[PDB]
Amino acid sequence: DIVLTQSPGTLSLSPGERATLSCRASQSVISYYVAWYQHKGGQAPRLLIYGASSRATGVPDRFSGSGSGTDFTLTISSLEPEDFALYYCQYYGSSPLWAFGQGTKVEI
Amino acid sequence: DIVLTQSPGTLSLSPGERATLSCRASQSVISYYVAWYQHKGGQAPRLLIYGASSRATGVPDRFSGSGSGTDFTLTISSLEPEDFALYYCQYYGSSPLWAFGQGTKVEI
Amino acid sequence: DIVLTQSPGTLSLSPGERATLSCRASQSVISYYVAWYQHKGGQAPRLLIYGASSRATGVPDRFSGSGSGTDFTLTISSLEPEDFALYYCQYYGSSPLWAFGQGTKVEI
Amino acid sequence: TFTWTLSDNPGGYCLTKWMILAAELKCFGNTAVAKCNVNHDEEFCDMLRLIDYNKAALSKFKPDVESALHLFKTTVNSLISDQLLMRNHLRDLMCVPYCNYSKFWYLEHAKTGETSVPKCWLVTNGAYLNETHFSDQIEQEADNMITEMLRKDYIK
Amino acid sequence: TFTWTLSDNPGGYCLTKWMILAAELKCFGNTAVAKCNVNHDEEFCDMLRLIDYNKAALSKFKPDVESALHLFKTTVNSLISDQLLMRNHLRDLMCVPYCNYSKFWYLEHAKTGETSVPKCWLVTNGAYLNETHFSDQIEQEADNMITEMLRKDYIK
Amino acid sequence: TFTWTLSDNPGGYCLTKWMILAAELKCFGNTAVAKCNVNHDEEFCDMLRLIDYNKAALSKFKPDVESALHLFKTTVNSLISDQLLMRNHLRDLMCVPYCNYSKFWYLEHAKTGETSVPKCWLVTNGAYLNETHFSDQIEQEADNMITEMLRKDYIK
Amino acid sequence: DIYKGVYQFKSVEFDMSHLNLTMPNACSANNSHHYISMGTSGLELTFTNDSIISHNFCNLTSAFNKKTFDHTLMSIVSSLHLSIRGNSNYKAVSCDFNNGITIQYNLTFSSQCRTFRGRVLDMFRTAFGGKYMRSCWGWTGSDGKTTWCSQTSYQYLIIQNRTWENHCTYAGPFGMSRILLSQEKTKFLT
Amino acid sequence: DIYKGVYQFKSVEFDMSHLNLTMPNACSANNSHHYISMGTSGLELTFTNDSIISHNFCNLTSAFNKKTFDHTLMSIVSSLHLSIRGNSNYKAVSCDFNNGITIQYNLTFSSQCRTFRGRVLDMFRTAFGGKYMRSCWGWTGSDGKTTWCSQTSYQYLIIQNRTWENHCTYAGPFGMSRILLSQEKTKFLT
Amino acid sequence: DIYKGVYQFKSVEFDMSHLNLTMPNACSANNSHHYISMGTSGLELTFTNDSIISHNFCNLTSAFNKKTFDHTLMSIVSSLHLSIRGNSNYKAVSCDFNNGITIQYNLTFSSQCRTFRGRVLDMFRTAFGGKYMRSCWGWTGSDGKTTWCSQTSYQYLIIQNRTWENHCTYAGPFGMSRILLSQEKTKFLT
Amino acid sequence: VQLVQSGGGLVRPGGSLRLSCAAAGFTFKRYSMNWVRQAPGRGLEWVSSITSRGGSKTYYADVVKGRFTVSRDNAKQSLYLQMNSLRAEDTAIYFCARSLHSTSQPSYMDVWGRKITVIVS
Amino acid sequence: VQLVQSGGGLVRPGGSLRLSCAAAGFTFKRYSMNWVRQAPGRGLEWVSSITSRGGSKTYYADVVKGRFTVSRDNAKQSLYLQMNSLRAEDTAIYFCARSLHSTSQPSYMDVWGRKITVIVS
Amino acid sequence: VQLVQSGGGLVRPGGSLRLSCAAAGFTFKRYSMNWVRQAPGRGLEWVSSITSRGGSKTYYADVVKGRFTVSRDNAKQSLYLQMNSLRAEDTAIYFCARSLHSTSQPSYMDVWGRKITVIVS
Ligand SMILES: *[C@@H]1O[C@H](CO)[C@@H](O[C@@H]2O[C@H](CO)[C@@H](O[C@@H]3O[C@H](CO)[C@@H](O)[C@H](O)[C@@H]3O)[C@H](O)[C@H]2NC(C)=O)[C@H](O)[C@H]1NC(C)=O
Ligand SMILES: *[C@@H]1O[C@H](CO)[C@@H](O[C@@H]2O[C@H](CO)[C@@H](O)[C@H](O)[C@H]2NC(C)=O)[C@H](O)[C@H]1NC(C)=O
Ligand SMILES: *[C@@H]1O[C@H](CO)[C@@H](O[C@@H]2O[C@H](CO)[C@@H](O)[C@H](O)[C@H]2NC(C)=O)[C@H](O)[C@H]1NC(C)=O
Ligand SMILES: *[C@@H]1O[C@H](CO)[C@@H](O[C@@H]2O[C@H](CO)[C@@H](O)[C@H](O)[C@H]2NC(C)=O)[C@H](O)[C@H]1NC(C)=O
Ligand SMILES: *[C@@H]1O[C@H](CO)[C@@H](O[C@@H]2O[C@H](CO)[C@@H](O)[C@H](O)[C@H]2NC(C)=O)[C@H](O)[C@H]1NC(C)=O
Ligand SMILES: *[C@@H]1O[C@H](CO)[C@@H](O[C@@H]2O[C@H](CO)[C@@H](O)[C@H](O)[C@H]2NC(C)=O)[C@H](O)[C@H]1NC(C)=O
Ligand SMILES: *[C@@H]1O[C@H](CO)[C@@H](O[C@@H]2O[C@H](CO)[C@@H](O)[C@H](O)[C@H]2NC(C)=O)[C@H](O)[C@H]1NC(C)=O
Ligand SMILES: *[C@@H]1O[C@H](CO)[C@@H](O[C@@H]2O[C@H](CO)[C@@H](O)[C@H](O)[C@H]2NC(C)=O)[C@H](O)[C@H]1NC(C)=O
Ligand SMILES: *[C@@H]1O[C@H](CO)[C@@H](O[C@@H]2O[C@H](CO)[C@@H](O)[C@H](O)[C@H]2NC(C)=O)[C@H](O)[C@H]1NC(C)=O
Ligand SMILES: *[C@@H]1O[C@H](CO)[C@@H](O[C@@H]2O[C@H](CO)[C@@H](O)[C@H](O)[C@H]2NC(C)=O)[C@H](O)[C@H]1NC(C)=O
Ligand SMILES: *[C@@H]1O[C@H](CO)[C@@H](O)[C@H](O)[C@H]1NC(C)=O
Ligand SMILES: *[C@@H]1O[C@H](CO)[C@@H](O)[C@H](O)[C@H]1NC(C)=O
Repeated sequence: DIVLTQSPGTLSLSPGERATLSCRASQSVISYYVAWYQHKGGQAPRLLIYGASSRATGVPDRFSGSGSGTDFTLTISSLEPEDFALYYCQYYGSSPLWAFGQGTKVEI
Repeated sequence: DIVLTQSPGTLSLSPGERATLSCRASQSVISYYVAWYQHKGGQAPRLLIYGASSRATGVPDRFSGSGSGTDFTLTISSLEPEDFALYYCQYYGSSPLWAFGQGTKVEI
Repeated sequence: DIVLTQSPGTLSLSPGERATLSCRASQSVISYYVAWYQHKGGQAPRLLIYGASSRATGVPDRFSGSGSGTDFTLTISSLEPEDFALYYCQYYGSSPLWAFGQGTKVEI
Repeated sequence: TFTWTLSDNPGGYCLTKWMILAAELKCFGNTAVAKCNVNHDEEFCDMLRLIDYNKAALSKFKPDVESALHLFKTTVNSLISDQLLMRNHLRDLMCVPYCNYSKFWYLEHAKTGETSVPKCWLVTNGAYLNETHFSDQIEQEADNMITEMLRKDYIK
Repeated sequence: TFTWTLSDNPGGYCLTKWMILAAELKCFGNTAVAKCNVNHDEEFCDMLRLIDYNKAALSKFKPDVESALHLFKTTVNSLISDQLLMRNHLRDLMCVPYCNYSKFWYLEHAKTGETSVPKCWLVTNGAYLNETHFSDQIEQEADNMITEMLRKDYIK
Repeated sequence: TFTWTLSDNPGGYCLTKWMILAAELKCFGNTAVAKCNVNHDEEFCDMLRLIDYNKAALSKFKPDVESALHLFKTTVNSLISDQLLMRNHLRDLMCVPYCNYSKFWYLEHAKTGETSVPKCWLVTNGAYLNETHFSDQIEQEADNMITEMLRKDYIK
Repeated sequence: DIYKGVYQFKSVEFDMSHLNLTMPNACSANNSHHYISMGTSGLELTFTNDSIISHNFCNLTSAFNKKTFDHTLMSIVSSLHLSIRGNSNYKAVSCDFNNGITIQYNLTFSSQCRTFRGRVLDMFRTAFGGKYMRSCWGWTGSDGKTTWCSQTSYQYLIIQNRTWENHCTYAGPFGMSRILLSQEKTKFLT
Repeated sequence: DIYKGVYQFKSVEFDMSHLNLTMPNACSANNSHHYISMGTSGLELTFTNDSIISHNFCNLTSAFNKKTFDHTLMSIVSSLHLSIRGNSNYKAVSCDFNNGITIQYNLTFSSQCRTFRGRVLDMFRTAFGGKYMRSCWGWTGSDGKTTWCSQTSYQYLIIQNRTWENHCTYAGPFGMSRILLSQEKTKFLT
Repeated sequence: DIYKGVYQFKSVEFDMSHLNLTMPNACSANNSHHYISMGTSGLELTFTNDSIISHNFCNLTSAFNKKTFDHTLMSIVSSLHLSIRGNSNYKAVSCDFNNGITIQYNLTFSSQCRTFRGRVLDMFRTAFGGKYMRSCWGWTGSDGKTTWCSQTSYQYLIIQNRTWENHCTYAGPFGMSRILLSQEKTKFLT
Repeated sequence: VQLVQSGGGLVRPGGSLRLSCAAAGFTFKRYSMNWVRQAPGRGLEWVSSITSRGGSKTYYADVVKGRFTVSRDNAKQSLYLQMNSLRAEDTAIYFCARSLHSTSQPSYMDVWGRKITVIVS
Repeated sequence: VQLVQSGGGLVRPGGSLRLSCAAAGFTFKRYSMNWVRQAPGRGLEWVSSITSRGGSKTYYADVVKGRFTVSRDNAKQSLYLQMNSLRAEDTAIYFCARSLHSTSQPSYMDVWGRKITVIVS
Repeated sequence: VQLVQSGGGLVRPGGSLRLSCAAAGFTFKRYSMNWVRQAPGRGLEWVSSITSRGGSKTYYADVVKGRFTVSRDNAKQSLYLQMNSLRAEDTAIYFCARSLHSTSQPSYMDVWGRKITVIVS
């Protein structure tokens, strides 16, 4: 199977700082099918960066996915008090059909 | 509105002589939609030229429309006894849909 | 009418020797519509060559149609004991619709 | 279906006496002509564009050969289907029935005037193929037009 | 009907404010866009291929004109229908209504949102034609939709 | 439906062992092959023309590389769709799933043998798009053929 | 308005100024000044009776090997010069690349379509259409015919750079697209 | 006759001798003589087997700068010369432009499709088809193959001008339509 | 598996090694070795820091007139050399035709896409695709953009003849097909 | 091709009757129809016009707008003119003509009917 | 592919019976089918030939033209030959063949039935 | 665009009830549906998926394979999940998503519903 490993597990950064997440897959992954979702408590997961580099609708400039064909990073231009939540990396294809990471928490 | 002015009002030329008419429009006119008609007594109007330069079916070589935008003409190579009638010019488009001239009469 | 003349009438060659047939037409003939058939007694006629140079299905390499647009031929690379039969040349078109030769016999 | 011509048969195109080899007047309905004004897989349609362009050029432009040749190479050459032109060259080099763009055969309805898209009369060995050489091919076109006319007739 | 775009209206293309001259949003359904992704006879479709290429080129490649021009000559010309380009040049030289690819007209269904393939608005003598100049052409296009939509309506 | 070959499956083309990577014999019905005669938007039909030309050239002309190359640059290039070649080059430069012409996928009816026009199996990152990456694209293709055969089946 | 009750007539017009960065543009202003632009780099095409270059020199042996050399614009100039019918006489084409692209065409007779002017106006006709420098069929009678070549009364045609500052209305890349077909289509054996 | 009872078989044959004013034409009277014409100007392509030009000179510097010079025909000659596969050797092409157009191709060997004769016949093949001067597949057996190039037993090929006098049956513009796509297609680096 | 019950999903993969006799082939071996082949004759394109040719000569006056001369391979080299933007600098291209084809492209910088390296890599991009020597859009952020030209770290590019011995998995004739579209599309006036 | 006229007569002001030009010998539903009249001592003037197919667009001259109604029925191949609330100025001879408005060919009226007389007093 | 013969027998001159070659295993309506006989001591000769997709065109040999009749029914996939007024010269063995006449394929008879014996005296 | 949740509740192991996400406001049959859950204290995990149009291909996670059943009805735009033999490990909040798999669009879940609660004890 394919496992998506998210490092570091948690981030403790002050508002206005710049953050960089990371998603790692066991196999070699087609970057066309890598998406990032922001999950914030009551709110349903919110798509941010589909295609590993393209922002979704109504996504600020801050969210900007990146990464080569093996490493899948997500960075924040200047993290704000409104974007403290759980960040997931997702892959489509392989086994299982939809692969989700263990999650990464960003806290003050 | 658009008005078509035909000058001179009447023509009196001997048979076998050229007869040049005119058709003036107050507007800027596309030459593609200017047609000339010959109306003679009980006969219904007969199309002579359309598109300002194209002879209709069964029209002798004598009839020859011409003229650029805003300055249209009609010439008869050698007028014969049977081509004494009222010559009209029209335009399609503008206001009204069909605009007719006042009519030029050719006599002896 | 068109007549297909096959010469020589009868072939008597030892096994393992080349046998060359000939088909002649009175008129000029399109080489695209000329076929050869092998007829062996009880068996129905078997197509060998079509288009005057194309081997059919299940036809060994031995059979080889040829010929220009006027003189048609048919050669056998090395005749075997089982290829002793009547060889016909055929043409489609002209009068009648299907033209057949008189038949060339190959014997021992 | 909208039909366009460079020059000016209601709804279709018509061919002139000095323009066909041995006929005073032959021409085709609206349904068949529109296909040539939208498609480029038929060789008959390349004739229509060359025919239509030549008629307009003669009437509007005074005769001149060095200027008409240049406009042919730069501009008018694009009116000939390149795939069809260079396929028949391959069929000619392989000595198989090809088209040299001279004779076209078509089926015309007895009464309604309905007409197929003419197909080229192929040549080989310097001779045209008899009508019986491709008789089953003609039978395809006849049944194609049964369905095509029955499609429009039933729908009303 | 599969639809492809070089860049990123469900099932069809949509036009942005900065690419439409005098509107905020005009764009078309799935049925009409598919025809531009399969055929090359309509002059409107050559515009969508140019708009689509430009949008993708700007987002993914940094600005550079020396290299964008070269890729245009070698590669992007294939996105423009060559036969249509030379035809309108022939219609321009003969002083008949031609198209410089700017304005297009179409019919939009009041309720269903169905949209015809836009047809070019034709210019002659340096002036656009009024809608009344090709009124009978519009009446013909409206009947094409009726048969096309009723064909799908009966079969359900 | 008229058929086209430069060489010698009833009504359609068939693929030999030495022109398929990992199958002894695979080929298609009459309906699918006939589309490649008229259509030029499918990368699969460019394979059919190249396969057909190579079969004819090998059987009729003795081997020679200087004269086969020169006929390719002059004559055979017209058998490859010019727009498709440059589109897939643009999809390559932008790193989106493009077609490198090797593998194609299609649907075959269980009993009747009806076969869709094969569509290219796209590649990216040096890897074929995996079977489930375009699952919804296959579903519409299956529904496309349901209507296509039902229309012929009902009218009989 | 409304056609057949359930359809309505509407129009779409494309603003082609945003295609400025990726694909070129060719348009004319006022029958005397014509503009070809790529991105922000453009060209001045002026029909004038005024001569800029007097010397008979067009050498590109040294112009190409200079620090100042625009590759984007020199591509257009090479494409335009290669679409001229026949072979261009260097007796009638002068050049100056000291302070940018500057080439001169005499176009002076020193029969109407068989001259150097008619050949040059063929290049102008393809790139810039037939909006200007042409006379229509029916201006001189219903049986009066017009020459193939576009005719001008001017003598000199000058090409110089300009920096694009909206000299014109954007027309699209179709002008330069038609030049590509006609490039060296009628070259001579030489 | 009549098919399905309500359709009848009929044929149309185009008299394309009226396309002579606008688009060119390429004919072949017999094996030795072939014709390319535009309007009333034409060219004479003879596979003559004896020489006409003996001097070893082909210069076009003087030819262009002459009062007598046909632009229509020299466009055709320049189109045909650049369709020859590879590079034409001036050791084998002689030219003369004192009065009209005459150029001679030597085509003598001094292994069959790789010679200068095979390259010239490739230009001949595209312009005039394989109607003459080719041997079909099925003449020397059912497995006998033919060469790629068309072969000639003659020695020289002369191109001369000739006013058109209906030397053939008009073939249409497709002869030079294929030539335009052959022009400089296989040109060497030089 | 099976879709809609009465249809099944299956795939066909073409093997293009049997097209070798009639149409050419284009390949890359690892990331730095690339092969263009026709039949059994082939070419080797190597991206190396190792210089093979040191003399400052690329002369073809004698190359054409030699005892041995491969016309099939010289056709490919001429086609490739004519797909380079602008004019090739003979200060940067060296050639040696003593025994086989050997041409050296220098590609030393002496700004990323406006150099001689960026022009040569445009010829490489068309023939051999964008599989190698390119960086995709989304590698340096969601707003980072990639250059137009393919970039290389190597200095020299060598083209040498090499008999085909199955160095590749055949890709088809599309590499040379895209080259013929771009041949002399941007060739300068000179 | 031929357009056959119909209708005609004289009526006092207020009373009115429809005109008819039942053309035959060609395809009616494709061509657009027009109405032209000529007052005594006056030149030709346009009256009405209805487009082809469904006849969605009907155009009128402002002089006769509001009381002149133009309509067609492609099923019977006939063109009418329901002209109401007549006036002494309306007394003239009326014509029916034929025209097609497309990009293919210019605009003209080529096939006309014969005179229809109307007297109002 | 297989053409299955039928019919046959003997009959005195004056009356006759039809022949049948009900082919099966392929598409009947696409192919044009012929009739070939061979008199004892004589070579192969053509008898009749009917085209496909309706059988509009039927050609007969002039020797037997007028009394023979070739017909096909694509519904049941069978080919007939309605002989009338047989003659002692017609004693021979009769064959049925399959052919397709188009641009793609050359002309040739491909799949044959087996011998059918006809005796008349 | 909007997916509307439904179903949910509390049930002991042995019996179960189906979930529903009756999406409305868009073309249901053109998009492939998904099911995603999140165990308390655990991250997001995939549950099921059914393709667009006919929904021939249904994919399950190996953990819950054999007792879950994903189905859809494009006729009335409703998505189901028939659960059988629930377990205390299945207690979580469940989501319904929307996705389309083709060449034009990269893979992503775009429009989600609201949580559906399921407690099993
Ligand atoms: C040449 O074309 C380019 C691109 O086609 C034009 O530049 C683009 O112009 C648009 C609209 O003016 C710019 O969009 C603007 O973006 C900013 C934020 O980025 C926002 O404040 C504005 O409301 C507007 O949306 C766009 O950024 C700009 N550049 C690009 C790369 O698209 C340019 O105007 C054209 N020049 C001429 C002389 O026509
Ligand atoms: C045409 O091109 C030349 C070459 O770039 C331009 O001449 C230069 O203009 C700049 C202005 O920034 C001066 O600083 C340079 O001294 C000029 N000469 C050179 C050799 O670079 C010229 O300006 C261009 N034409 C126009 C109208 O801008
Ligand atoms: C451009 O103009 C003409 C075109 O031939 C040439 O100069 C003329 O030469 C003729 C004959 O030698 C004289 O009658 C004229 O007076 C010359 N000048 C002009 C302005 O016509 C020459 O090719 C060019 N001359 C210049 C000054 O650029
Ligand atoms: C440029 O010069 C030419 C001729 O040198 C001018 O063309 C003349 O235009 C007038 C307009 O009234 C005509 O009557 C003449 O016949 C034309 N000359 C010739 C020789 O035919 C042209 O107008 C000049 N333009 C400018 C701006 O000075
Ligand atoms: C080929 O063209 C040349 C030049 O046009 C022709 O030779 C001229 O013929 C005319 C007849 O009108 C003579 O008066 C001239 O003296 C000839 N020479 C020149 C230099 O003009 C020649 O006749 C043409 N060839 C053929 C076969 O018609
Ligand atoms: C055409 O070419 C042939 C062969 O190249 C020429 O005849 C040869 O001339 C050379 C010149 O030195 C001699 O060495 C050969 O012996 C000649 N004969 C042969 C058979 O090769 C011939 O002269 C050329 N034709 C013309 C008109 O110059
Ligand atoms: C380049 O790719 C080719 C695959 O064809 C390989 O090059 C060969 O490498 C082997 C082992 O090092 C040598 O024995 C051969 O001589 C090489 N070929 C040639 C033509 O020199 C290899 O995979 C790659 N070479 C690299 C990366 O240096
Ligand atoms: C490739 O180009 C480089 C740089 O242009 C050449 O190396 C330079 O050669 C010149 C010759 O005068 C020297 O002045 C420089 O010092 C050299 N080095 C550099 C870094 O510029 C190199 O010679 C060329 N390649 C070959 C094979 O000659
Ligand atoms: C060929 O030489 C170039 C430079 O001369 C090498 O490119 C370098 O690659 C390293 C990777 O370790 C980079 O860190 C350097 O920055 C590159 N150089 C430059 C100037 O950018 C290339 O790797 C060499 N290749 C071989 C096989 O020796
Ligand atoms: C490139 O081609 C040349 C010449 O065709 C080859 O060099 C010849 O190789 C043969 C081997 O059979 C030697 O006998 C010759 O002496 C070589 N030289 C010549 C001038 O013929 C060379 O081998 C080819 N390159 C490769 C890599 O095979
Ligand atoms: C097309 O020509 C007309 C003629 O006036 C003009 O108004 C319009 O702007 C032109 N379009 C373009 C894009 O140049
Ligand atoms: C297409 O790319 C795949 C992925 O590497 C490769 O295996 C295949 O050979 C390529 N096809 C061709 C025709 O080059």
